[PDB]
Amino acid sequence: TFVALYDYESRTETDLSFKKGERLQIVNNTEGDWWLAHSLTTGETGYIPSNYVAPSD
Amino acid sequence: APPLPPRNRPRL
Repeated sequence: TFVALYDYESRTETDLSFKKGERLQIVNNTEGDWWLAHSLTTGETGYIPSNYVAPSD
Repeated sequence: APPLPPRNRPRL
């Protein structure tokens, strides 16, 4: 899983907003710098900037 | 915070 290093506020409807420390499952990472992520904390799914998150445990 | 990356290539 991944963890957010920064908060992120969605800039389009299909982005995923998240908070620093939130645990994310990366569900698609082959389309570019923006990855499709599923929040394990909120259950929501949307695109995220890959440089705002890092591998977790 | 880091610069946001450009949006992905849209698929057709």
